Amino acid sequence: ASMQKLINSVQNYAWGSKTALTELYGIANPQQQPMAELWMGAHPKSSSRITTAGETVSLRDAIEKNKTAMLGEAVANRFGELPFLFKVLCAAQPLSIQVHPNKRNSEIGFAKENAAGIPMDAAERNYKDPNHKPELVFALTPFLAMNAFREFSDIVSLLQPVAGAHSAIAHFLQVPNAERLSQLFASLLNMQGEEKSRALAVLKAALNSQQGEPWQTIRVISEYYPDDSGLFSPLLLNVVKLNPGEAMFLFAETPHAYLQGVALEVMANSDNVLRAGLTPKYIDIPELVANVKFEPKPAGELLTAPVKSGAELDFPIPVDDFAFSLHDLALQETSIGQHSAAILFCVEGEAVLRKDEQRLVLKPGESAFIGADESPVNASGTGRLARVYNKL
Ligand SMILES: [Zn+2]
Repeated sequence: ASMQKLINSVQNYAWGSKTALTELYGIANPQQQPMAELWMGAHPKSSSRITTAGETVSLRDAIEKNKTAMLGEAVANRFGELPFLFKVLCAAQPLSIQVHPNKRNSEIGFAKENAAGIPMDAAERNYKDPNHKPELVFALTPFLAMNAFREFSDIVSLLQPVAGAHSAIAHFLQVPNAERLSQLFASLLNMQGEEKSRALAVLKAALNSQQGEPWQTIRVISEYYPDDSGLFSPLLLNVVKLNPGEAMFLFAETPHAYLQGVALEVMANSDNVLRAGLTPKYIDIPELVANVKFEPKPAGELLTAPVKSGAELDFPIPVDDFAFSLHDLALQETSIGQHSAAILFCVEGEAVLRKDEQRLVLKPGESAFIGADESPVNASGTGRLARVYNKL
């Protein structure tokens, strides 16, 4: 069929919302499982599925038999597969701080782990691609997060109340530069026993005499990671609240975290992750440090600025891998065309999609796959349609 309603995986990771997807989209959850992620794509560990005409088949399997017709010649020749995973994330808990290594260091890490024969899907495994994979997050409900290091004077101002927590903090305050920020970071991560509890106790005292942000975020996080050096991170990293509709592109070598809410996320199937706190897992600190750019990002540069053309709101991404756009539906049809495969996801309202004689309804939280050889489709309705595709 021209258009293909997707049967999508729900990953029930422990940190998921028992309710969000049900509330938002009317997805059934009788057993009240935590629903962390809704997957839309062709990931080899849990592909989306389509219905033959009336049996269900893997979308990954269907692409593989029909690569050029389904992906477009461009995508088939650049990547050889669907180059994106599209997700709905429901953080009912705050998640680990993460860094994605750059291209050079990803190749090395990918090769190091492969030389040691670590299976691609082991917990030990941190590098699943030789490349640096980009990542876009797009807020569906108010979405709390950290992203990148704050401006140095901003960090100074935030550390003053906790100056006595660790000498590495005092060191930074004296000369607040990139180098000492690096030593401060590593030092917090490596605190042990009574050194760590000493620093935690200073921070806790502070929480009792400081108001608003990012103190309030630390208070929230501490309910889940009360014994984590990561509690110091909102003093170092930018605490952002995305409103519905806003987006952030996550650069390499830049610590970030998802703390609360529901969001769309676009990524590769395979990425590389170094953990930088808010985790019980062991961290290789020198490696982490070697993969971090200790460079402030001013607040005004956090959100990717969309570009509106007609009914199309594009979110420009400095990568060839995937593109992201939001389409305002109206009752009069507009044309949604691309040179590649595309996944269409109704954000809100309701979409009618038309292809010649075929028509297909998406209520909020539902998605269809459009093979390259089937563009364009006509869309009408109310609310908003989200599209992941490829511009090449
Ligand atoms: Zn990430």
